[PDB]
Amino acid sequence: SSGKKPVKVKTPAGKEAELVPEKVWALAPKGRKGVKIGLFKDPETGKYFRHKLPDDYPI
DNA sequence: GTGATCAC
DNA sequence: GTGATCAC
Repeated sequence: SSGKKPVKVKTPAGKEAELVPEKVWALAPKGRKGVKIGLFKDPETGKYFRHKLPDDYPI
């Protein structure tokens, strides 16, 4: 899914930013919770990075 | 190790 | 084909 709501992330370049993830999904093995993951673009570098989403962020 | 995703 | 993303 593409996300709508912004997320507080630490960028690879070291900054606090609020970014809307371009894709989001659940990353979990069988029997365990895992995490939710967002695909983000650092607007300072144009570089792509992944980052944990809050547990209640909608997929 | 396991899970999904995709820019590189 | 894989790095890198986390929590268990």
